[PDB]
Amino acid sequence: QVQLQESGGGSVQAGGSLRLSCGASEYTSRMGWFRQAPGAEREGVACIHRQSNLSYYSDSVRGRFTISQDNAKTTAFLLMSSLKPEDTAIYYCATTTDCAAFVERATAITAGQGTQVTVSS
Amino acid sequence: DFVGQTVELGELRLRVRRVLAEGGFAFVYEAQDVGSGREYALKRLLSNEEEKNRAIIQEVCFMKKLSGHPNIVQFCSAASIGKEESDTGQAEFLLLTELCKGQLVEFLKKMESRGPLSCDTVLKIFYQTCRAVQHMHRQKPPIIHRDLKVENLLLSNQGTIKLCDFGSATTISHYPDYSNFPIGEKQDIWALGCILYLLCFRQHPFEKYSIPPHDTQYTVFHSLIRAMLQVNPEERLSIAEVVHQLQEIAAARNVNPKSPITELLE
Ligand SMILES: O=C1Nc2ccccc2/C1=C1/Nc2ccccc2/C1=N\OCC[C@@H](O)CO
Repeated sequence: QVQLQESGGGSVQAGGSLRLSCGASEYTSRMGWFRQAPGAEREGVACIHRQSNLSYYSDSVRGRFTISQDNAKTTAFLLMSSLKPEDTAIYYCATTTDCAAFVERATAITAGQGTQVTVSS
Repeated sequence: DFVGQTVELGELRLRVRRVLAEGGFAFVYEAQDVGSGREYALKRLLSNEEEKNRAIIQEVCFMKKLSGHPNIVQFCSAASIGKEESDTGQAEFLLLTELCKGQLVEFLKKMESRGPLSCDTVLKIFYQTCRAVQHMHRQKPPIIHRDLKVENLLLSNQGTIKLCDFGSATTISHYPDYSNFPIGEKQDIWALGCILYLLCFRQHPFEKYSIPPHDTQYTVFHSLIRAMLQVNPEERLSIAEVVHQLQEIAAARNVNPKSPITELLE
């Protein structure tokens, strides 16, 4: 298994911004984040295809989040703006074979331990 | 000498108006239901071999299954005659479907003399082609097309793309009604990549490839072409990945990509 290293998250006031980052111990073609709110299904949020730099978002977060990566293709970054209570969840970094499937189902190869994100109004 | 005849096909009585297309295995004809006046495409496939029988019947089964999608020709009926009963001395398979307005290339030829294809029109052509392929890949098990090329695509009377050639398609038989393994879908995406390149640049990317360095018209597609022509099939995009990006491109250009491609109809 690839080893993932997660940072960022925590608490923020509604309408604010947080950034998550995630480092992989080796190259993979695709990296993303899914989240899980209480009682809810896993929800694919954002995913990047490294060689193409193409990026995929769920309907819930498109226009507010931006996923990007480092030049060395070892790390992904998630910038979350205009945050709302709906975005309170544990956010888990993940690798996947398919970003569109990932954004729709959160089907993953391997997943990190997660970070808490809480948004207060 | 098949045109002129009126042919029974179930309770349909169809007059064979003319030849639309030919080739190796089959002929395609325009036909008209004598009673109702309704029009169809009728594909007649002739067979002297059991192996061809299997190929032909498999193509029809694929057409039955995939019918019902906006971008696949609508299956209407099919029928056969054993060799004992036909004026060929051969097995006869008849396939009846919706009649389309023409082959896509014919319309591309005519647009060719009005400038390069508008990026919007390339987007509509390709999105609709990709939606058809996604419909095959979504089946459980996935149906793999294996011979995607622009010549095989049609344009319907309503100006939308229709995939019609399922004679090379394959899948797994007797699939339990768990596996999430790639089984050939990625070859389909490669073929699609070549179509997108072709539609933009009016040539095939191979006879390594090269997107024209100073193209500022089809720039919006450049990264998707490269992504669909990854040598490595695991790195190559799935059809869901391709379609997702095609919708984002569409949104960016304020285009409805499912709409009739009426620029091809003038
Ligand atoms: O309307 C149509 N429904 C179909 C179902 C199966 C196969 C062909 C067709 C078809 C066609 N309508 C037209 C109209 C003008 C010229 C060709 C043509 C057609 N099919 O042509 C078959 C060639 C294609 O399979 C190339 O590989």
